[PDB]
Amino acid sequence: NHNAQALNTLVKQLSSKFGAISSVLNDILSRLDPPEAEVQIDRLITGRL
Amino acid sequence: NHNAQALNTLVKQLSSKFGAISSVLNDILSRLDPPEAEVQIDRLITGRL
Amino acid sequence: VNLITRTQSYTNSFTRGVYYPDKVFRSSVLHSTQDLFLPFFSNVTWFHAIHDNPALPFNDGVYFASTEKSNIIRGWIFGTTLDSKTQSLLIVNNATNVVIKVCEFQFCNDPFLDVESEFRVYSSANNCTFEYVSQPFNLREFVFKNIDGYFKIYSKHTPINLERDLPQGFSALEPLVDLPIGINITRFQTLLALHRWTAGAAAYYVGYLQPRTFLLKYNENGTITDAVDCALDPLSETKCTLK
Amino acid sequence: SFTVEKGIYQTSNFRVQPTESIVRFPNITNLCPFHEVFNATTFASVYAWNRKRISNCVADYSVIYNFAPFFAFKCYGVSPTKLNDLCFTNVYADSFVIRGNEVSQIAPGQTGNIADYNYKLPDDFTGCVIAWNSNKLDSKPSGNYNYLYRLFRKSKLKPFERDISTEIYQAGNKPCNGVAGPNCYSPLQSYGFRPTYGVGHQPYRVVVLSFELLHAPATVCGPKKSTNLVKNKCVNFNFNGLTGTGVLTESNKKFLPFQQFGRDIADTTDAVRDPQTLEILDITPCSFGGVSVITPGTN
Amino acid sequence: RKRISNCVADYSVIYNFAPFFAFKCYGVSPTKLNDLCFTNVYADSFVIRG
Ligand SMILES: *[C@@H]1O[C@H](CO)[C@@H](O)[C@H](O)[C@H]1NC(C)=O
Ligand SMILES: *[C@@H]1O[C@H](CO)[C@@H](O)[C@H](O)[C@H]1NC(C)=O
Ligand SMILES: *[C@@H]1O[C@H](CO)[C@@H](O)[C@H](O)[C@H]1NC(C)=O
Ligand SMILES: *[C@@H]1O[C@H](CO)[C@@H](O)[C@H](O)[C@H]1NC(C)=O
Ligand SMILES: *[C@@H]1O[C@H](CO)[C@@H](O)[C@H](O)[C@H]1NC(C)=O
Ligand SMILES: *[C@@H]1O[C@H](CO)[C@@H](O)[C@H](O)[C@H]1NC(C)=O
Ligand SMILES: *[C@@H]1O[C@H](CO)[C@@H](O)[C@H](O)[C@H]1NC(C)=O
Repeated sequence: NHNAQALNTLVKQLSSKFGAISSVLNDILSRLDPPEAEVQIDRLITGRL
Repeated sequence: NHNAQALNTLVKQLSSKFGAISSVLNDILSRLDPPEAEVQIDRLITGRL
Repeated sequence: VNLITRTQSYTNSFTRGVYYPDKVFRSSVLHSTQDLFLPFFSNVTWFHAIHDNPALPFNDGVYFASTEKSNIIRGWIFGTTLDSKTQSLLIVNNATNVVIKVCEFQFCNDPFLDVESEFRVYSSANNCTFEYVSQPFNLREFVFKNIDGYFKIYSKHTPINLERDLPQGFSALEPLVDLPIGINITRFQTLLALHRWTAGAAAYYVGYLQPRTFLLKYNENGTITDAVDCALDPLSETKCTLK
Repeated sequence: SFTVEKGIYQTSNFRVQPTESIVRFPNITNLCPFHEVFNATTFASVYAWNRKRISNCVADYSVIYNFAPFFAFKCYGVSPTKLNDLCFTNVYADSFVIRGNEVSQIAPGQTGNIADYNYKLPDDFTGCVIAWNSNKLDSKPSGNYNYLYRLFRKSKLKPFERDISTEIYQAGNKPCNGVAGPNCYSPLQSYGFRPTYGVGHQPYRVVVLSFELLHAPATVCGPKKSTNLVKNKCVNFNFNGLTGTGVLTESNKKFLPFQQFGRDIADTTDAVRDPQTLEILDITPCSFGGVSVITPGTN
Repeated sequence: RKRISNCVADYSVIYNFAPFFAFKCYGVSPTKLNDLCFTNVYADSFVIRG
């Protein structure tokens, strides 16, 4: 039960925005120029780490 | 002693600014418009977490 | 003219008024969503109109239920003053089309269709910009709301058993139309069709929505079959917390 | 290190790579009427702003630079250079004229006379604002009085709300009865526009473009060619601006008529509807895995 | 340099006295100046190049 719960929580954590416009990398890349895109990608990277 | 010290440290940690203008949410909310206010609130949230 | 009268009563809503919160397909999952829903086990008002002084507030949304068969109900009106000083909607439905206009109508105290002249509904309409014409749209349930200038309508009609009171079970509603009205709405009225006048009778159920958080259950086919209201009783709160 | 001891080591991963690309856009042939919004030679007042709806057309935003002598866009949700790739549901254009020192008030989360009583923007606005000077067209030597703004109101305005009623604001307890007496005011003051005023007191024409995110079938976006559809291959796909990589297969899911996308637990799109032929497809990432190396000592 | 104290401050009317474009504030926001209450105000005026 503990292993399944931990894995499920880890998978479910991928839907958080962590303060960004969106939780999908492709949408952020397509909706913004790069220089505005690194600052959005950094929040997601830090949250997942 | 360990329990008391841990609780006291946790309570005392609430006075840090973590790089914001102030450590009080009400002052930040009253002194700034919202769009400048989320970026100030985020630092406090991350520090407390 | 004033020739229509109304009477009130109260009844229990049980668990009715669930609609799909978004146009996204899901299956075999439990989803928690915060929106405007009709609370479970709440008083809804039963209105009997016989041949009206409708000051019915709009609040944050309206749930309308009709179990009639003679098909006498036609359209609705929304506004805040219902005079020439403020624009008002004129959703009117007939056999072949539906027409939505929001102009500065001068409505009468008792509006109804002559049956098909609207002279008994309003007198004049001078300034407006928005018009819409489309295809017209057993128990029928409708949900009307407005958020940030967007007026949204959900609807669902289902065959019903021979029972006067509302049934037991679940039946999800589906969205039809969202429009950019962008005005202030406080009051709403309902229109009736009277032939020539001949006496008539009608009955309907009215309820008000509130901001609530719900836990919806999706089956393997993608339809909503069960719901839990997280602010009803401590047991439901525990169920929502435990997911 | 230059030497390896005996054992098994987890080194890296393997993945199948894409073969080609796919673009699928709906059937649109007409051109958007962006020309009518600009150079209209007549703009409405701020208290009654003009709204226009744009749908079912191909949008080319670059030509917008050739219609008005503005300096640059001010977009919030997206970038101006990326507007030629995204595909939206509907477009709204709101036009009016304001003073020079009020352009800063047309922004999400702003407070002021224009923001409170004339024009309010939502806190989650996704669009662009274009304002440019019009001193040559909206100024007279004797003063222009055809532009008015509201100053008195009982309460603030919700986003995208318009007020046209002209009444008498009643500050005092006594009823005004429609006369301009003490404590009773007319909540409409006319802008005083003259060519001798400073740059901060000159008329400015403002146009706000608002986009709707993709929730319904798309209707407005740029001229991108649509290629053919190929399945059973790890390929790059682009469906109405949704880009991804994977294998596309026929889907058995029973989509409702108003549903266009399908999601999973991890909030990743796995079911799509083709814009041209209304068919349901499912997407699966192509093969991937891990590689381990077994070796004795290098000695 | 001018010192301002013991008065009610309405900053909006400042927009009606000079043909400037917008404020450039650092510690606070221009729209929130009508709610805060301070101790003293100082105004420094001069002329420089563009
Ligand atoms: C509905 O109203 C009746 C009286 O009007 C009251 O007795 C009853 O408790 C109410 N029901 C609910 C759920 O509040
Ligand atoms: C319904 O109303 C529309 C517009 O008012 C009209 O064109 C149409 O003929 C009407 N249909 C019937 C059956 O009355
Ligand atoms: C439109 O509005 C104006 C002012 O709000 C009013 O004077 C006029 O009577 C209305 N109707 C027409 C047709 O202009
Ligand atoms: C609508 O009008 C009513 C009555 O004048 C007013 O109280 C309310 O603030 C207005 N706005 C909204 C959003 O209800
Ligand atoms: C799902 O649909 C299939 C096919 O119609 C049907 O056999 C099955 O009973 C349905 N299941 C539910 C839970 O509705
Ligand atoms: C736009 O409007 C101006 C108004 O003077 C007119 O001269 C011009 O011909 C119009 N068209 C273009 C393409 O500028
Ligand atoms: C779109 O156009 C193609 C022709 O290239 C046609 O085959 C297809 O049926 C059209 N689809 C729609 C929805 O109009």
